[PDB]
Amino acid sequence: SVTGGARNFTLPPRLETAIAKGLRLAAQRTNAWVVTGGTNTGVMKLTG
Amino acid sequence: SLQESGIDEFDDCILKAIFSSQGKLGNKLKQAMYFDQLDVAKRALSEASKNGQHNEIAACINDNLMAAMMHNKPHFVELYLGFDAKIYELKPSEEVAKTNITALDELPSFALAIEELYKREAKKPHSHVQRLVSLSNTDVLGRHYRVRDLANTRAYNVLRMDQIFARLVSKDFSVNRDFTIYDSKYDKVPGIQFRRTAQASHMLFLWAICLDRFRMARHFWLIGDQSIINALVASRILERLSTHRALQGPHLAEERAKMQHNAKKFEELAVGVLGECHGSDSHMASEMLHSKNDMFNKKNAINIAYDAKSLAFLSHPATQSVIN
Amino acid sequence: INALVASRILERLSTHRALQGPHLAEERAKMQHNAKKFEELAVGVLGECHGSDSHMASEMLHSKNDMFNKKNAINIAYDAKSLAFLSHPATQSVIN
Amino acid sequence: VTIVVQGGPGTLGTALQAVRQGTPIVVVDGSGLAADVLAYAYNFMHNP
Amino acid sequence: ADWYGHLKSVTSFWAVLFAFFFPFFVLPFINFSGAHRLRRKFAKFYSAPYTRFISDLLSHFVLCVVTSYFVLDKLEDTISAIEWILLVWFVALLLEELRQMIFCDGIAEYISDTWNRLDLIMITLFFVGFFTHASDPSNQDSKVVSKGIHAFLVVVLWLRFMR
Amino acid sequence: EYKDRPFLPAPFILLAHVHMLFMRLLRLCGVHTQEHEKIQDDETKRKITTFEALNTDKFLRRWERERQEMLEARVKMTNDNVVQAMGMMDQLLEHM
Amino acid sequence: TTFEALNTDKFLRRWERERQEMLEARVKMTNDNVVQAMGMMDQLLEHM
Amino acid sequence: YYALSKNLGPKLIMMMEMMKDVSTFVFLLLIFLIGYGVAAQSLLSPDEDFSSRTFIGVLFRPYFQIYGELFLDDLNSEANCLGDTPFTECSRETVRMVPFFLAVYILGSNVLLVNLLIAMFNDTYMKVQEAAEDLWRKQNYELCA
Amino acid sequence: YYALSKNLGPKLIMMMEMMKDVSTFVFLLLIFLIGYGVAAQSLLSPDEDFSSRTFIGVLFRPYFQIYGELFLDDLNSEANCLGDTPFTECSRETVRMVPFFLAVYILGSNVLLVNLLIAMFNDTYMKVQEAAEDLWRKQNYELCA
Ligand SMILES: Nc1ncnc2c1ncn2[C@@H]1O[C@H](COP(=O)(O)OP(=O)(O)OC[C@H]2O[C@@H](O)[C@H](O)[C@@H]2O)[C@@H](O)[C@H]1O
Ligand SMILES: CC(C)CCC[C@@H](C)[C@H]1CC[C@H]2[C@@H]3CC=C4C[C@@H](O)CC[C@]4(C)[C@H]3CC[C@]12C
Ligand SMILES: CC(C)CCC[C@@H](C)[C@H]1CC[C@H]2[C@@H]3CC=C4C[C@@H](O)CC[C@]4(C)[C@H]3CC[C@]12C
Ligand SMILES: CC(C)CCC[C@@H](C)[C@H]1CC[C@H]2[C@@H]3CC=C4C[C@@H](O)CC[C@]4(C)[C@H]3CC[C@]12C
Ligand SMILES: CC(C)CCC[C@@H](C)[C@H]1CC[C@H]2[C@@H]3CC=C4C[C@@H](O)CC[C@]4(C)[C@H]3CC[C@]12C
Ligand SMILES: CC(C)CCC[C@@H](C)[C@H]1CC[C@H]2[C@@H]3CC=C4C[C@@H](O)CC[C@]4(C)[C@H]3CC[C@]12C
Ligand SMILES: CC(C)CCC[C@@H](C)[C@H]1CC[C@H]2[C@@H]3CC=C4C[C@@H](O)CC[C@]4(C)[C@H]3CC[C@]12C
Ligand SMILES: [Mg+2]
Repeated sequence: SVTGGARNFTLPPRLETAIAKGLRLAAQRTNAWVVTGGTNTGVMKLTG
Repeated sequence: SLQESGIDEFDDCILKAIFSSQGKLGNKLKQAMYFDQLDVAKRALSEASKNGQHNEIAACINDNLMAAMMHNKPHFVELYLGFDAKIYELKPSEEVAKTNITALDELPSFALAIEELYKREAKKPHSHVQRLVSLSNTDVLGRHYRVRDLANTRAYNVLRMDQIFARLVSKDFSVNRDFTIYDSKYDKVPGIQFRRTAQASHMLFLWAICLDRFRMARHFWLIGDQSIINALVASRILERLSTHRALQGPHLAEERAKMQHNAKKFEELAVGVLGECHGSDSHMASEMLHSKNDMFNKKNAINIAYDAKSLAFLSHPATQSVIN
Repeated sequence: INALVASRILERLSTHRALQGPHLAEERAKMQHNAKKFEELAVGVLGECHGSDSHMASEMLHSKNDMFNKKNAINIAYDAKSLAFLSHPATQSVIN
Repeated sequence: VTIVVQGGPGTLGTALQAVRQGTPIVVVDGSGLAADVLAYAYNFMHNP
Repeated sequence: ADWYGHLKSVTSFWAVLFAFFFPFFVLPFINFSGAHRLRRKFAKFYSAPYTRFISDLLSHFVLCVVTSYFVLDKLEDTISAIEWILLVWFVALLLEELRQMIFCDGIAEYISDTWNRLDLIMITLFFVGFFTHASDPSNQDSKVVSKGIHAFLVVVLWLRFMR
Repeated sequence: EYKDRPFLPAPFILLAHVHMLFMRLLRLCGVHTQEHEKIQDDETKRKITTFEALNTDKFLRRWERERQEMLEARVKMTNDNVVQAMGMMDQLLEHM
Repeated sequence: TTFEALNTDKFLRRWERERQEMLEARVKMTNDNVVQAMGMMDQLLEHM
Repeated sequence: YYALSKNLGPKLIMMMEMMKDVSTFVFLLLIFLIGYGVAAQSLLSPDEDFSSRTFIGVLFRPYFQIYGELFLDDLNSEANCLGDTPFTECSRETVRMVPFFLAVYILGSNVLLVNLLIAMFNDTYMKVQEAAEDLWRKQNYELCA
Repeated sequence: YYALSKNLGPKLIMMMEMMKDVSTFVFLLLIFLIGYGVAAQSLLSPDEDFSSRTFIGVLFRPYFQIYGELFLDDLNSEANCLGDTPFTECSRETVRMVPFFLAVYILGSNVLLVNLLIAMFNDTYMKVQEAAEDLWRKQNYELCA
């Protein structure tokens, strides 16, 4: 399950690619069922 | 902490949050096998063995061996042995259909897991297993020159691959199996919990001599008995896998050179056990090299090594003491 | 003298007449390896004798031995058949 | 496993119903808004 | 996979040579990787480049054996039919070398190979030797000078046969 | 070389040239029957470039792990970590 | 068979001792024990 | 019966794996032989009918000219060139290239392909001689069996 | 008296340890010699009684045909075959295999066993030449003694 701020998401790109690389290797190695919020703003857009 | 820790500590903190939850120990060891943290899962099983729980471990580790054989982790199948692993009680993922055969109905439900591992091994593209079964030209029970839906869905059973390895050593192997041992009625005899893993480990050793996995074949060679004879059988099966007829192109050649390298490692292992037999009681080692084998048609191990074509086993001083 | 006697006894143990089969051959190669270690030790003590007082080392190599029938150590090394002791510069200084 | 990345009040509500229903959480410190609040609360309470 | 094509991997030298020499015995060999089945069988068998390589080998070996019997035997007072067959042959090799001239990546990419320089040498010396013999057929000395040019021809034919 | 050859041997390759000249006279000229061509998709080539970029990152992570598995970098990081351990040990003494 | 099993265990203990006597495993365990010594040294500073 | 001794026993297996490189040298040598044989038998005998004697003339002298026996007196008698110098005053001018092709042939064969066979026999003797004693102990077991 | 110099002194010990490989080449060569000698002396002279002249005929020409001297004019005079080509019009047809066996023999000996002796002499010169100066200093002591 990923939770976070929808419309107030503002991060640096290096930290965003670090969280995206860690979540990409975790979702690749885990084969997990990811539950986020359904909307297209912020970290649910990033996890999508 | 994101900027104050490494990039490879994030799988450790997700697996620490996985081990924070309690009650899901097979899926916790499955995500420990996916995240490849061996010492953390060793600390988890050591803390569970220290606390006194064993029944959740004995429920978990049979599916953990099955998933660790399916996903190719040798250090995990080295680790789960020694904690009452019980190799013969493995269960497959799916259920095998009825094929109306009396020999196939006597398989005690781990042979279908070996056939599921062979079907998962043959599902990769450009695999040598599927081309070797397609160039074998044999039946479902492994009889030569007898070439159906049964012969296609059950094309990778363990008795057919046993007949392929029995033709792959020589013309005089004649491998024997006894699947009527695996029953609840044969429990009062003492030593049979040796024998019910050991031949069973030999079957997984034949799956680990098919897929070029050295560490798992070394570990099932450690678990099973008759180590010199199975090492020379391993060198002969890898030396006939190194040519066969499908590994003849330029695109497989380093792969078949890898076959030669594994073959060399098992023949070094055969010399080393006989090196320990040259270390003490060499008259007993000379009685061992003169002893007849029931896995062949009553030939000793020097004739087995000559049918293996193994130069290092023939050049040992104990074998040359028997020859001299 | 005892190191060259050790190299000659291990060099005659390396053939003799009983160590002639194929089943002892690495064992007799082990004999050659030990023999080489003692002849290196003989060179090294003479290497210390080439380190200081080489005229005293030349008097040592000209000295007669009571453990043989009055022959010096270069004849003992020739009866040992030791190539490294004959190739030392102190022994070649006595020979030259 | 629930991962809190930055966040707001409803992210703290999903963290509250994650902890009150027994789901373990991962809070990434140094990321932003509510994750520094949750990391400051856990580092104040349990970190020695 | 571009070399074998639709032939999988298990073929010998003598298997594709016996299937080349007998097209009716190709069909029992199973199809590797009613009328359309057998036709697509000899279409995918004869569309492979390995069959084109064994066709050019065997055809250049039939050339070198036939020009060895041409050069070692005596020439006639008129033009023999084996010389007409070698003339029509080398015209077909001259149209093949002009076909490799236009369908290439360049003039220098064609001529940078040693074999294209050598095959031009043998086409040039065969036309010099045939025009030397056919300038005057009823003279012994023209047969002597033509067999002298044809000796260099059969030397560079055997030296092309190393390809 | 043998991808572009017309198959028919040397004596009969002139009949294949007459057939190639007939296809050059018919097709890519007047009264053409059919011309065949193939073009790759953009999403397939995007899958090729993202697969190439992911294999480039997997090769550079595997080559970084294999470059740290050499003996020279192991002796170098052992030397620098022992020097940093003496610096933290000097902080421990000064604290004692 | 019991003599063969005891010589198999004596060969694998002697081969494990000879595999730890190589230079590569010695440099590897020297590197990991120096990294574990820096971790225990960081625990000693934080304790100071 | 040479497999009892430790010297001659690997030399047999070395001689068989040298005979494979001999067959490789046969496949390299037959091109230069038959090419210089058809060219030299055409230049020595023009306007002559084909028989088995022409096939003896393309097999006999090329093969034996690479071992050192040059037949230049017999080639001078065969080409019917008269003089104190062996090729000046011949009847036909095309037989004066009969040494010249021969020059190229022995530069093809006597100094080139033979020294390639010394190089393959040096690599063949290295590939035998690093593993000779295992082959001798295997043949000692085959003598016992 | 060559043991004083540093060059020729190891070359003597190298020549003696090459003469052991010469005796190895004698034991490899005598099989092909005597086999081609009995076969060639049987094919050249049929219906002839055994004497010492037959033993000279099995020892003389096989030995000297491996050094380059091929006796094909003397074999053509011995087989009594008449012609411009040396073996076409013979009296008996079994003498036309007298080159052919010879072909196999020099492929047995002139290009095979001799190049095996270059390979053993290269390994013999390596086993001497890594330890030459100790043998020279030992022979300097034997000159002094
Ligand atoms: N899921 C949403 N999508 C879009 N807008 C939202 C959402 N949730 C809140 N908003 C509005 O957008 C503004 C931005 O708030 P943020 O702090 O960016 O998001 P947050 O309030 O933390 O919402 C948390 C929500 O997201 C999910 O991760 C989680 O399930 C939680 O419900 C807020 O004022 C809020 O009114
Ligand atoms: C580039 C090279 C290879 C060209 C090939 C050379 C050959 C084909 C040519 C070049 C010179 C020619 C020779 C020139 C002159 C004479 C003298 C004449 O009375 C008989 C023919 C003879 C002996 C010719 C034979 C053919 C010949 C040898
Ligand atoms: C590549 C090399 C080894 C070529 C092989 C040599 C063979 C093909 C040749 C070389 C010399 C030839 C022989 C030369 C002379 C004669 C005598 C004649 O009356 C019959 C043919 C016969 C007996 C020939 C047979 C074939 C022969 C042995
Ligand atoms: C690339 C290589 C092959 C070059 C070829 C060299 C050719 C062109 C040369 C080299 C030696 C030459 C021969 C040497 C001498 C004579 C004698 C003369 O009375 C007629 C020409 C003739 C017979 C020559 C013909 C041409 C010749 C064969
Ligand atoms: C393996 C090799 C070295 C074979 C050894 C060669 C020996 C056995 C042979 C080769 C040539 C032979 C000689 C050839 C010619 C003659 C002349 C004759 O009137 C008496 C015998 C005599 C003198 C022979 C003696 C034996 C001989 C020297
Ligand atoms: C498989 C191989 C080694 C078979 C051995 C071949 C030998 C034994 C045979 C095969 C062909 C035979 C030859 C065939 C024809 C003739 C012509 C005749 O007028 C005299 C005998 C002669 C010359 C024969 C001699 C023996 C011969 C050479
Ligand atoms: C395996 C190897 C030894 C094959 C042996 C080849 C044999 C069978 C061949 C090769 C050369 C042949 C000879 C070549 C030419 C002639 C001349 C002819 O008028 C009679 C047969 C005779 C004498 C042949 C007999 C058979 C022969 C010796
Ligand atoms: Mg071309």
